[PDB]
Amino acid sequence: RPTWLPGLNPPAHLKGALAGDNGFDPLGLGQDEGRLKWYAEAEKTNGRWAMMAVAGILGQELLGVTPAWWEAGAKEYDIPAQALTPIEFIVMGFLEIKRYQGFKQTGTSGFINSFPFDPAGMNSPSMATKEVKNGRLAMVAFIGFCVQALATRTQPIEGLTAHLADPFGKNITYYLTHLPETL
Amino acid sequence: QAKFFTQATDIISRRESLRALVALSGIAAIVTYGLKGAKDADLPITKGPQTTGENGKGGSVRSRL
Amino acid sequence: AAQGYPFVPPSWAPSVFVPLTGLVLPAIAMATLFVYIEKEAP
Amino acid sequence: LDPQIVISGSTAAFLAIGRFVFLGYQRREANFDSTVGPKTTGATYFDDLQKNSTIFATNDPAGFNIIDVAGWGALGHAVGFAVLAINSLQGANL
Amino acid sequence: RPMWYPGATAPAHLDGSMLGDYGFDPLRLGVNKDNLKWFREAELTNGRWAMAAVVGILFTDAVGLPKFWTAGAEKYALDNQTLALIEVAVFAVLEGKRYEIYKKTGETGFLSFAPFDPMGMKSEEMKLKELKNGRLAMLAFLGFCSQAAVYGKGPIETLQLHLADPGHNNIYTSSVGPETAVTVAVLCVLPMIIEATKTLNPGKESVPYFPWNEPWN
Amino acid sequence: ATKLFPKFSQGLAQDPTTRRIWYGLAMAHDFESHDGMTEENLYQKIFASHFGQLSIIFLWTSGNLFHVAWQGNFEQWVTDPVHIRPIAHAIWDPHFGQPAVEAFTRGGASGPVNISTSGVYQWWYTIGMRTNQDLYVGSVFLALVSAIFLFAGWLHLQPNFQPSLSWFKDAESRLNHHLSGLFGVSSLAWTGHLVHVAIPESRGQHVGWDNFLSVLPHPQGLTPFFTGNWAAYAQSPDTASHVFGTAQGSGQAILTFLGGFHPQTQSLWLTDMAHHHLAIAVIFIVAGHMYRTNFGIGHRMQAILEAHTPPSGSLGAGHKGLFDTVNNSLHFQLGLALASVGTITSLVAQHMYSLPPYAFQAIDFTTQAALYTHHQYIAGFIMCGAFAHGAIFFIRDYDPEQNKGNVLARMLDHKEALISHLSWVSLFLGFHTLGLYVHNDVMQAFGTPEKQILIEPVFAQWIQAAHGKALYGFDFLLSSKTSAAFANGQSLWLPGWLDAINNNQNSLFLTIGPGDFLVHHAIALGLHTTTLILVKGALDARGSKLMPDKKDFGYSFPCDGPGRGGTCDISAYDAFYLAVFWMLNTIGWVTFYWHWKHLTLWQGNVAQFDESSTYLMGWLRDYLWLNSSQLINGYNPFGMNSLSVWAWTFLFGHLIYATGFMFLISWRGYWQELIETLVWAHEKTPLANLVYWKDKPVALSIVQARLVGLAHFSVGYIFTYAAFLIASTSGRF
Ligand code: CLA
Ligand code: CLA
Ligand code: CLA
Ligand SMILES: CCCCCCCCCCCCCCCCCC(=O)OC[C@H](CO[C@@H]1O[C@H](CO)[C@H](O)[C@H](O)[C@H]1O)OC(=O)CCCCCCCCCCCCCCCCC
Ligand SMILES: CC1=C(/C=C/C(C)=C/C=C/C(C)=C/C=C/C=C(C)/C=C/C=C(C)/C=C/C2=C(C)CCCC2(C)C)C(C)(C)CCC1
Ligand code: SF4
Repeated sequence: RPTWLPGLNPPAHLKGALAGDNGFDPLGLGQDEGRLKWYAEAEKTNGRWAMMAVAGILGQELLGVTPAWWEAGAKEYDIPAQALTPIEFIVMGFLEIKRYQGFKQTGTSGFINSFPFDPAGMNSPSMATKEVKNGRLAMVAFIGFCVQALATRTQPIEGLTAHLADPFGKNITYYLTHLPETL
Repeated sequence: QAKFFTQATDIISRRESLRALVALSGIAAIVTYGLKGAKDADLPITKGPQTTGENGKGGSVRSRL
Repeated sequence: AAQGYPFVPPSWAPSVFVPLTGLVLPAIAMATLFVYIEKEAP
Repeated sequence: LDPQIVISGSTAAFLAIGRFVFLGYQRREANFDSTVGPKTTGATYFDDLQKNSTIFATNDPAGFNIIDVAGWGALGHAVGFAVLAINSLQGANL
Repeated sequence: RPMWYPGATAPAHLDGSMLGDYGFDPLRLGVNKDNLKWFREAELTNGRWAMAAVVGILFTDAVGLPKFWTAGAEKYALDNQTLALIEVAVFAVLEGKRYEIYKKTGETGFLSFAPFDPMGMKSEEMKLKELKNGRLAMLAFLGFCSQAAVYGKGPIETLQLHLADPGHNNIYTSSVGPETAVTVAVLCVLPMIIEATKTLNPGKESVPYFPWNEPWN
Repeated sequence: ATKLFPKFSQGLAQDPTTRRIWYGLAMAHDFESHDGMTEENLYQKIFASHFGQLSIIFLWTSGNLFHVAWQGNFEQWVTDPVHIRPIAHAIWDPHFGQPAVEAFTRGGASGPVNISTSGVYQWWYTIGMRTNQDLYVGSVFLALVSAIFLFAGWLHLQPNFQPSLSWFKDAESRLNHHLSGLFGVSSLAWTGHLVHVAIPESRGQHVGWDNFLSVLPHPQGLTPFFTGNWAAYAQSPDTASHVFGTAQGSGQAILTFLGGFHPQTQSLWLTDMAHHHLAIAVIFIVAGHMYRTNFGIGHRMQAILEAHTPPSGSLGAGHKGLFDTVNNSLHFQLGLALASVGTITSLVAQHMYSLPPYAFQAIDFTTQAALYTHHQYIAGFIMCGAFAHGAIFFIRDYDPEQNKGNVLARMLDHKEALISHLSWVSLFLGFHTLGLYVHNDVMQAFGTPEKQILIEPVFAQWIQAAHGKALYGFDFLLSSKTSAAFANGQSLWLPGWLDAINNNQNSLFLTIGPGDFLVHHAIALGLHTTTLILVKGALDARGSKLMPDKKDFGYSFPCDGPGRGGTCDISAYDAFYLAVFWMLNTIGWVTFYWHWKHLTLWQGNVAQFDESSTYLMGWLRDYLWLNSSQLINGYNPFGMNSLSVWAWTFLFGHLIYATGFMFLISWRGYWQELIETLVWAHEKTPLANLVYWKDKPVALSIVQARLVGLAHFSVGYIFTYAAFLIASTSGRF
């Protein structure tokens, strides 16, 4: 298999039976057979949430929303945040309690009661690799979003256009310095 | 009299039920003591100092607040 | 709860919890731990 | 003062003495394996957290893997930032 | 059978033999079986009185009558003390016969009608419906008193207030907002802690170290 | 029949007497003496217990924060922190009279309250807190942290998370992580907090969670860092005109190297605190990349130990076999931990008073006294436990054949020399210190104060003058203006250090005389004698000539009978026991010396100490008798004041101490026969023989009543001195 390092043999606990196996476990956390079963679903869930997260950020800024994505919590909606938090907790607790009970049995993902969800016929191991890989991409890209706007900085696509305006003057080396000019 | 006092103790003639009555009545008595009873007894801790207190006399040398 | 930082205890909280912790919870605890220590293994 | 020049010189010098000078000594000292053998003989997941689950294999003809470069470059960056700090206050004591 | 949270495993004493058994006893108050019988009768009695009380507060606040937390201070045909006296005097015999009917049958009864069933509609389905509506009515009465304590309005004026602005007139925008918000959050995340307890100890029931529980067994 | 309470011991659960209850209360945490305990189960139960201790600690801090935020005056104290008293919590005592409510209404409160002496006000004000809301939030956060640790303790007891034994015995990665992350990254985050929050809050600028991503710690953010121009971070320090908490003479620097004290708080600067924790972070992170882990580089500690055998075997086999000795012994690691922790707690005490870190400290005198006495007594107890667990190691965990010829066996081979030389040092120091004190006493008695043996501590004075105290005129290193050590650091810490050490109004290197000489030698006496008792118990833990099979009896056994002349208090447990007395005396001397030196400094009367501390009637009269005047008049037949609680506590400790004398002098056998008589009396008394015991009344055992007398003694000692300290310092100031 193509590994994360050239010439590197993949470890013994990472056989190429799972989805996104590139032999990347330099720490050795996937050496328990049950903790790896949890970490797989944790990867998929963090990645799905980060997928819809970067989708939501890029879609919020592609459309004409008022604030930035980081300023979106401090905003006046129809329902106050002190009232939105518990409703969110009730709904998402329903969804995630039903999701766990459904990972206990049948050991795979799902929405509420259909495990797996898959209304359409698009389940394939190739599609599993797609999901996990675009999800890892989404997680790292969301962390990039967060730290790319770590102060009152540019929004993602705005920062993309700013990097494309001057590649050798608008980069990590410019914004790690000149930080007063940003704030 | 024996019938009266055998019937008056029927609901508590067990260990757990008498402990339940004790817990209920005592929690209630002490809670209502804190709420109204210590005030009805006019305890000084309920009335407050009714003065300035020992505020400005922090020490004989340095009269702190 | 209270204005400002919420989760400020009431004015009557000491008057309740000091008697509780001091008369009630020690009663429950000493009773439970008495029935435990005098309990016989079957 | 050109911090890039100082830090690059420091890192390259330390990597050069780590690859060409202090590699054979580090390979001799890092391998005790006489009485100090394995840490662990167990099979539980907590026993595998001490095993070399991943052996970082390099194509360097001397065995300068990612950990050797990481450590020697960490020492290099450290001494380079030290040189930059000592010069940042434009003076030295003795 | 359904449970109090989805996928819940019931305690070893709540094995579904009784009605309304959603496996809810996180404090294990029903480990003793006679205690559980007494608690079932108490559940149904608190619930009967709260059903009557909820419908009574509704009928009172529906028309121009004094508010239910101030209705006691009105002037009536009898003095307060003789009212309480006759109340205690008649409830002596009423609750005595009810306690005797519990000791004899295990269920409620009026005075001598062990099963107060003029119209013989008693069933397990009707028992479950009584229990469910009684739990619902206990919650409803608690809510009446609670959102009459935060506001100075009874059930339906507060309901109309919530209907006026659902997002801004709710419990999380009142004085008890923050504590109910955090309480709801903890109650939503609690069942997963409980499910971890069930998962990492597969099949093994745990004793929560409570005085009523006799946890040394 | 057989009982149920000692689930961990079936021998106790079959005891028909009251000894079962006590010994089950006192064997609960000796997990290795449990029934059915394995080594892995031991380590796992200890892991969970450490989680529980963490949860308890964090709940304790949350409660302090909560009560200061709720019943305290922190928002009021930050306005005028030299004249407003710190409130610990409020008092709801239904036993109070009206005068007591009128009297404990202090610090600007609406009711009875307790004046905090714990210094949490100064600490929280220094680190950036100005609001009651900040402390409320911190309490919530630390309670959540305690919940997390409690859940983790339950979690790592579960089958699929129960760690293996080798994971506990893995020392290289635990050390690497606890050195880098737990020590250096924690210092890095504390430097981040200082720089982002504490310094700007000291500069008047409020920096909270809501704006710390929107404001900068420095006018040139991170450009100086990534370009190596690190001196730009020491650009504009806080001036000597600076007032804490506002922006008058503020400054812009965040990492300075000023040294000394802030002139308005008489405390350390937050900027060199930040630089401190930054340097500490870097050093601890570089130190944490030392030992071998799963990545092929590092050290194996067994190799370092086994390679450290000197030629000539002047140490025997060197440290060969010590890795398995420390790794496989929890009492050895516990003793090393307690040694280090007690020593650094002594460091905390000795440094927090001279180099006071927290603002408006050094001006809250009672806070300083409580903190010092506190951490010193904590250190003494911890250091006694260190040797106690070293003894328990020698008994329960020591293998003489696996330590064949190493340093640890070389200790036991020449134990008589160690014990006899420690005895000689203790004996000489006691003879001579008591002799000089009694001599000066007699000279004061005979009206001739000029004949005292007043020996000038010129060694410590020479050290102080080497630090730059020009009071003595050695002109040696830092007091020598024409030296190298002076000329090199002059652009650095020195100006502030010399301005702070030549000032005689702070506790930084107080001037010392012959009273300091005599009491430092008393301190040496106490240390050497305490460690004599402890070392003797540890080394003779395994055997003596009176009892060479002592290891076969355990750590804490009563005696070996009246035979062979008498074997009372022969265990190592009893050696620790007898050393706790000498420890309490040592720390009492230490804290007496501290408290009197500082009571005379704060009152401007250092001459009283320089004159009276050279003889022991000075210590009795002018310290114990003089400063008790307001304490014991806390309540009189005319009325009471706020010091009445400390008077009552004073007498309380005097009662408890003396009650321990009852368990310490009278021994079991008078009391067992007394209880036999009382058993007869209960069995033969009508209307009362109806009531019968389930546990047979027996007297407290020998070891048990030793512990009980020591506990009554220590509690009374501690409470008496705490009351005296807080009352004699709060009464004046
Ligand atoms: C019988 C159940 C019941 C119902 C239908 C309602 C309904 C309502 N309550 Mg009441 N309430 C209840 C129980 C109930 N509550 C209880 C038990 C309490 C004590 C904690 C309260 C305390 C309370 C306060 C203090 C306030 C309300 C408010 C409200 C309104 C807005 C919802 C809200 O913010 O509160 C959410 C309510 C809770 C978190 C309490 C728990 C409710 C449980 C989970 C039952 C939920 C409904 C149930 C699933 C189905 C109902 C049956 C049927 C009618 C459909 C709404 C009219 C607010 C209002 O009207 O202000 C204008 C308000 O300020 N309620
Ligand atoms: C990190 C610290 C640490 C740890 C983990 C341990 C752990 C242990 N120690 Mg070590 N020890 C320590 C510190 C520590 N100790 C210190 C600091 C000292 C010196 C004081 C000692 C001295 C010591 C001895 C001498 C012995 C142990 C023993 C033990 C073991 C069992 C303890 C026991 O019997 O529990 C139960 C303990 C108790 C119930 C304690 C009795 C009650 C104490 C004295 C408090 C009384 C205060 C009172 C309530 C205050 C009231 C105030 C009120 C009036 C106002 C266990 C391995 C024993 C052992 O291993 O046996 C071989 C043993 O013999 N330890
Ligand atoms: C005031 C009380 C007091 C005093 C003076 C001592 C004195 C001593 N203890 Mg301590 N001890 C005490 C209380 C005291 N103890 C208590 C309460 C306990 C708890 C049980 C212990 C537990 C304890 C242990 C466990 C150990 C000691 C040890 C010692 C000796 C330490 C060496 C030393 O300083 O020599 C100096 C000696 C003195 C200052 C006392 C002699 C006084 C003068 C100088 C003698 C001559 C006076 C005069 C000329 C003679 C008149 C007699 C006659 C003609 C009328 C020393 C004899 C250690 C020891 O024996 O090691 C050597 C040791 O191991 N003691
Ligand atoms: C198993 C079933 C058991 C059922 C037992 C019977 C319950 C009977 C409840 C009381 C019903 C009386 C109502 C009579 C018609 C009134 C119509 C009307 O206009 O009302 C009008 C009245 C108000 O009218 C007011 O009357 C007052 C009387 O002094 C004043 O004079 C006021 O001026 C006047 O306005 O409304 C009511 O009183 C309804 C209250 C009903 C509930 C009262 C409390 C009872 C709660 C406990 C019940 C205990 C049950 C056991 C005891 C009985 C055992 C046999
Ligand atoms: C019994 C025992 C035990 C215990 C023991 C102990 C407890 C001990 C202790 C000990 C201790 C407690 C010690 C201490 C030490 C100290 C030291 C060693 C110090 C040092 C110092 C120094 C070295 C200094 C230096 C300097 C100076 C002088 C100043 C300035 C700076 C400098 C740095 C220069 C155990 C368990 C192990 C086991 C075995 C046996
Ligand atoms: S402890 Fe008591 S019984 Fe034992 S030898 Fe000493 S005096 Fe005798």
